[PDB]
Amino acid sequence: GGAGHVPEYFVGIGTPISFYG
Repeated sequence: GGAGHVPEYFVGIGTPISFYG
């Protein structure tokens, strides 16, 4: 739910388009 180093949500192809911190 943001941007950083730790990924938040991943899409179908296990690709994260959001991070946390």
